[PDB]
Amino acid sequence: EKQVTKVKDTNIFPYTGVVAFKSATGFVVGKNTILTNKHVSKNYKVGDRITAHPNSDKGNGGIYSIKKIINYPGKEDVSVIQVEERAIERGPKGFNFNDNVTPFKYAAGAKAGERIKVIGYPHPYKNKYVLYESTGPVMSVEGSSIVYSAHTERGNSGSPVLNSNNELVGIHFASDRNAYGVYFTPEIKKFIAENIDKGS
Repeated sequence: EKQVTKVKDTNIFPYTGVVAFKSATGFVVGKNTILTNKHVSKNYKVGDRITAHPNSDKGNGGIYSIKKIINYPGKEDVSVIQVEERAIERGPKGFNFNDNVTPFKYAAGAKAGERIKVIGYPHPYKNKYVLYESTGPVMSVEGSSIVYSAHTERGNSGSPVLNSNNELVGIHFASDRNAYGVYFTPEIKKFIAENIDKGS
């Protein structure tokens, strides 16, 4: 069964793991490091900004500059984004990005029939950067592909796909018939871990 709900407060976990681009979503995976789709990252450049868990104009975890973009070498629609650690506009917990957000942890796996949740910014221009959460069942898990029946829209590109314990099963990339995400295989997890910013 499927449920879609506007999120009231984004400054609580798991919403504190999600970020907004102007046009799409991303989420935090490590030190100064976010994940989005390659079709999102190609529209941005070093110097462009992301906002940590905005709730329209009611408050957020800060504004951060993109300092590096690393596209997954395989065909999977995944991109790693590193941000400058010191915010352009401070969040409530100081200038440090890592003090204002919460990275997501990975689920051990996923299976057909399990309930997942997609959290992101659907039609962010129209909705004014309001977070929505959308739940539904996993239809199949095959290699780097996870298919689920949950409502998604434009703007949801780059949203985390979470299990019931707020752990990552994938990253959303395509709507509609079912929704498609990239399942975190060892090769993709290896790519992400290798490109998490070490810092200075």
